[PDB]
Amino acid sequence: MKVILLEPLENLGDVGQVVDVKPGYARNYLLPRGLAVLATESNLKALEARIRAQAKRLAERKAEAERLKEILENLTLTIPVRAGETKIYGSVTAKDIAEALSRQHGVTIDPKRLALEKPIKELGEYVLTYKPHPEVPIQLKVSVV
Amino acid sequence: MVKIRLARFGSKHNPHYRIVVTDARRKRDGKYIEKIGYYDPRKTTPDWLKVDVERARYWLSVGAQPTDTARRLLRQAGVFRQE
RNA sequence: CGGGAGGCAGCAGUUAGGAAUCUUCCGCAAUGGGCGCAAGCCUGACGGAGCGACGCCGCUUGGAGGAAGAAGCCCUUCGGGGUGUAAACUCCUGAACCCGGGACGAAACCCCCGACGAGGGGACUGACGGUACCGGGGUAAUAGCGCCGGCCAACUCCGUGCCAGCA
Repeated sequence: MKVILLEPLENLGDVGQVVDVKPGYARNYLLPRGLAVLATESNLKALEARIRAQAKRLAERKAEAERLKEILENLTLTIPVRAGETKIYGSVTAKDIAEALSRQHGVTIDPKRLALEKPIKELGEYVLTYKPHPEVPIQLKVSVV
Repeated sequence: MVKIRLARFGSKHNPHYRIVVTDARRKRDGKYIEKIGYYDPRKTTPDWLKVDVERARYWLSVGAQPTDTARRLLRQAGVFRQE
C-alpha cells in the first residue's frame, strides 16, 4: 500500500516520502489522523509539481544574492566623517552605511543583515560582510573633512 | 499665575498623575499648594479618577487657570455644572 | 597689521588627569512651559530607545525511571571503599528560534446644536513599535568562585625539607 507522508515519524518520516504499508494501517490511522494521503497518480503528480515549483523558485533568490554580489563585492564607498586624527567625534552605524551607499550609487541594503557589533568610532580602513546564505563582503573607506 | 494641572508619578510605562494646584513657574513635579484628586489614564481600576469638587470651586473662585487636559477631567466630575 | 572673534558647571561628544563613570540616538504622541482670539510655532524640559552583572527582582542550563553499583581517577587491612542514581541508556516536557496576528497609554484643542456659557453630539493625533502580549508549530539546550588547623560547616594521598611559600 503506497502512501505519501506529512508529519514525519518513526521508521517512516520526511514529508513527500512515498512508502508501502499494510492497508489496515493506512485506512484506520494515517488517513484518518491526517498523517498521510493516498499515493494516487492524481496526488503523486501534484507532489512533483509542488517540488519543481518551490525547489527552482528558491534558486531564484540564490541567484539574486549573486546578482548583487557581482557589483558591490568590488565597488568602494568612502565616508566623509568629521573626525580628528585617528579617533572620531561621532560614530558610524549601519543606518549610515546602508544609507550613504544608497544615495552614493542607488543601492538599497538592510542595516540588519550586515556584520557589525559596535559602531566603529575609529578612523581607518575596513571591509565588513553581508548576508544571507552564501555571502558578499562590501568594501568601505573612512576619511576626514 | 496660579494653576490646576497634572504631575506625573507611578513608574515608566505606568503613568499616574495627581490633580494639583501650583504656581506655573514651578517645575512639573515639584512642590504643590494642595492635592485635589488623582487620575489613572489606563483606567486599570474602578477608581481611575477622583476630585474634591468642593475645593476645585474655591481655587477657580479666587482666580486660577486649569490646563486644557485638566479641565476635561474636572468637568467630567461635574464641577462647572449648575443644576 | 588698521583691527577683529570666543567662554559645554545646558544635550550629546574630544582631550587631560585618574583605580574608575555611556549615545555626536528618536520624538514633541503624552505631561509641563513660552507667545498667539485661533490654526499653530519653538521646547537636548520631558516621554522613550542605546551602552555597563553598577545594584535589586524574576527566569533558565531540565523532569521521571535507572546497577546488590560500567569505565576513568583517588584511597585500600589488596577482601574492598569512594565519586554515585551520578553517567550511559529509556520514555516526557519543550528556553531559544520559526510562521501568523498586534495594543493600553488619546481625548481634549478644533467643527455643528444650544449662547463662542452649563449641557448634548461629531472628527483628527502614538516617538516607544510590528515592541509587550495572544494563537500555532518547536531543539535537552551556559557554570563558575571561594574555602576544608582553631575561631568556623567540610579529611586523605603525594610533593616539599625554616627552602619554596601562607598569613
